[PDB]
Amino acid sequence: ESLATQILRRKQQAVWKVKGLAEMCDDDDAQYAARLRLAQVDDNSGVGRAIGIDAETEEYDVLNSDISGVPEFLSSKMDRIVSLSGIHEIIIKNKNVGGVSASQNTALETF
Amino acid sequence: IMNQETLIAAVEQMRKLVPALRKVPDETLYAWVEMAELFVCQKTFKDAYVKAIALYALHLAFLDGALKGEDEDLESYSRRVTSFSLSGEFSQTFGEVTKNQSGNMMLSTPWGKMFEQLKARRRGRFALMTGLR
Amino acid sequence: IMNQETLIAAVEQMRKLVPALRKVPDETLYAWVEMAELFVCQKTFKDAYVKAIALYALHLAFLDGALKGEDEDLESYSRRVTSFSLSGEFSQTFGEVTKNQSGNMMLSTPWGKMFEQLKARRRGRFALMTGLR
Amino acid sequence: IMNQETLIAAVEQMRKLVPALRKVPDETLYAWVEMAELFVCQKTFKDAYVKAIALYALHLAFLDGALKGEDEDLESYSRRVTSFSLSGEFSQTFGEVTKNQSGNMMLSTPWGKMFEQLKARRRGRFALMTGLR
Amino acid sequence: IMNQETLIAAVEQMRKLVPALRKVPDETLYAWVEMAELFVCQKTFKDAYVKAIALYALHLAFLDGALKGEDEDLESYSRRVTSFSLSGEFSQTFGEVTKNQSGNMMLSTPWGKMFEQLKARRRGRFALMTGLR
Amino acid sequence: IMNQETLIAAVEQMRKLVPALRKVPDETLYAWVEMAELFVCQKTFKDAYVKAIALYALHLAFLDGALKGEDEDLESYSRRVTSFSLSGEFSQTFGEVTKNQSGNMMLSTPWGKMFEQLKARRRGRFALMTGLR
Amino acid sequence: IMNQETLIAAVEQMRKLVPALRKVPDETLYAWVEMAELFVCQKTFKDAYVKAIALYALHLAFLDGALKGEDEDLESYSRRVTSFSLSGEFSQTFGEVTKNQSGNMMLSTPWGKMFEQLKARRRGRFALMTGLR
Repeated sequence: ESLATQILRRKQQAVWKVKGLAEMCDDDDAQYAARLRLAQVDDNSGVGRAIGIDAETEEYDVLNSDISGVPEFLSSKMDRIVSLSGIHEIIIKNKNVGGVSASQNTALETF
Repeated sequence: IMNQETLIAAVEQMRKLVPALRKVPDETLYAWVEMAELFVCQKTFKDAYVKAIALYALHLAFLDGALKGEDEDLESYSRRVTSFSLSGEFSQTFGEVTKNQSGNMMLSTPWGKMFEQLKARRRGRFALMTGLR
Repeated sequence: IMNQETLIAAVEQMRKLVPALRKVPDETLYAWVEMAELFVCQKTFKDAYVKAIALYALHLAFLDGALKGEDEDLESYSRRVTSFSLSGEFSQTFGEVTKNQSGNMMLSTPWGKMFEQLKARRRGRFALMTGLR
Repeated sequence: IMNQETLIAAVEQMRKLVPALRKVPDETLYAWVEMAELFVCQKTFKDAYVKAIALYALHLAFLDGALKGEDEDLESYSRRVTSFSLSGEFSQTFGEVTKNQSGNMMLSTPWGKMFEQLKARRRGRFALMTGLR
Repeated sequence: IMNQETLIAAVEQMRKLVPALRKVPDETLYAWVEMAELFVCQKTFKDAYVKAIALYALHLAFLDGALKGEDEDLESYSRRVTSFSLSGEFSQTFGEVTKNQSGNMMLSTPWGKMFEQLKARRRGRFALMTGLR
Repeated sequence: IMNQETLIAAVEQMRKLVPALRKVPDETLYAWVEMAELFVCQKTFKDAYVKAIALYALHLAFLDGALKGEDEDLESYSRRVTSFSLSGEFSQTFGEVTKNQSGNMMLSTPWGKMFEQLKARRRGRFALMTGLR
Repeated sequence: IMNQETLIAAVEQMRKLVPALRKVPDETLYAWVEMAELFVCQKTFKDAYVKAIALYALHLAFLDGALKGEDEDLESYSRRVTSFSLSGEFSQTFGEVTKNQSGNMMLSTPWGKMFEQLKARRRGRFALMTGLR
């Protein structure tokens, strides 16, 4: 579950490339101002909003990754827990299948 | 008008950094410094304003031989002399110092490269903007 | 142009930058500056207008050689001389000063580059527009 | 700069590396080192600060030729001489020492390369940052 | 300060490996060894520290002619002499030994290549890192 | 090195391959072979160890010119001479013997190529490994 | 040790194939044959062992001028002589026979190419391997 949350959090990353960014002194007012400006521009971006960058020293690119197949993976993990526990899934997952009217009566009578 | 003492300090710093400028009349150097004042930004590097304004003025003066002598003839501002030679006395051949590869006009003289390094260190070469709403 | 003292200031600034123009006839400089005024915007600079006019006139007068004076024939405007020698007394060789593979027509002389930098600092090199209504 | 003995140590180290500077006037070296101090970080090295200052000053004084001394004209700062001969007595030919197609401006002299290596060993050539809050 | 006997051994090894260094005063060699000490790592190859520190000092000394004579004139640190000739006595032409293809500054002299081979064998040229949590 | 007769055998093999080393002082060859022993593996060959040591020492002593003897100045280690003539008596021209665009540093001399072939035949030029536990 | 009669036959075959080797002392040829024995495989082409071992020794001897005269001066193992000329007596210019295009070190001399052809015909230039389980 924690890995799935991290995977969702890391769905998209934006990288800001600046020529000669290594010359800036560490933990000085210039670096603080630069990162404050970066954050401030980051807050005001969006679908209906655009940003402007230099064409000779700056580059802005976005690397994105998809998420798919994790709900079934977690379902398989829960099914393994159910199988090892020894109790039916209706009592432990507290779920209704919804695809059949009165078949889970057999499930509850098995329990 | 920019402060007189700051202009004096900038010209004197230019003189000490390049000793060959000691023979140039002061009015031309004042004009070059005043022209270079239009590009240098003040609040970016307020502590070291004089050093960088002198550096930028020096870069402007030696861009492509913009600064010539008082009695230098015309038509030499568009054409350069590659070589010359007298009959049996002497000969000489010239050439360009370095060759640019980016077309920035700033990485063309050492002083401009120093100025870019100073600007990158003090503030940075970046520009991020957003609309006003 | 709108009045006279701006013309005087522009010509004086051009002569101050390049002392070699102190010998050029005044009327030719007047014609050159009043023809180069057509390309510069007064509302854009509005503080260093005379400097912009002087820079643009200097750049426009030095593209490939245009201010050649009198008694220079007509073939000098179509071809350039690269070498000349006189018997076995002396010899001389010339060449181009700047390469402009970019083809902007403004990065051909130092004055053009300075004008571009000043315009970028003042207003900018962009043109972003949208249709009306 | 903060005090004097560091300046003395830096100048002594520069003279120790290159004995040819034992003849250069002291004030010029002082100016060069105190202007090259603007680019180096004291907190980064904090143990070999004087060595870093000396290396950076030596690299900055030797990019394309800047420490030329007095009586060297102004054309020497825009063009380089590649050949010179005197009648039929002797001749000589010069050339560039290093090619810098990379365009870093620090891999142009051996001192710059040594300074880059020292910085990489001490702190590193990277700059990884993230926005505040 | 690094151990005195180790410095003596390193200088003496440098002398035996390159016999032409026997005519150089000891203070300059000591300064070069002390400067090269800042880059060589100790615990990597503790068994053969002296050999590799001598190799790295030799690479630093012969990088691009950094080490010149005591009375060598200035302006030769930025410009090299391709050729020279007297009238009817002798002539000579020089050239570069090899040409780099990677821009590492380390595969530029044979001593640097030896040092890289030794470093690759003893420890390796790799660097794998992870965060601290 | 572990004992003496292997050193004697290695030096004798080097002199047998190249008879020109019969005149070189013995101590220099000793130093070269005991410094080139650091790169070769005894467990790999274990039958032709002396041959491998001799080949590697010969290759290491001939990369760009290192075994130059005494009385050869310091400029010979940074630049090479390509031509030399004496008045109108005689002339001579030199050049590089091998091109090494690959950049392996071992395919620069025939001895290096032979050593690479011997290593490939004995053990191989591969390094396939996996992490422990 | 490899069989004495086989070594005699190999040396004699080398002599007949290249008649110019008849003036070389036998000990050097024996050393070269013994060195070349380390690369040639025995069971591959047992019928024609002598011919191919002689071919490989010849390829080793003439790789890049590895085999010089007994009294050949040093410093010629790293530098080649392109041309020479006396004043008014004679002149000569040399050059390389062929130019490689694969960097195999084996398609560099005719003897090596013969050896590769023989190896390809007799056994092949292939190598297919699988693990041992």
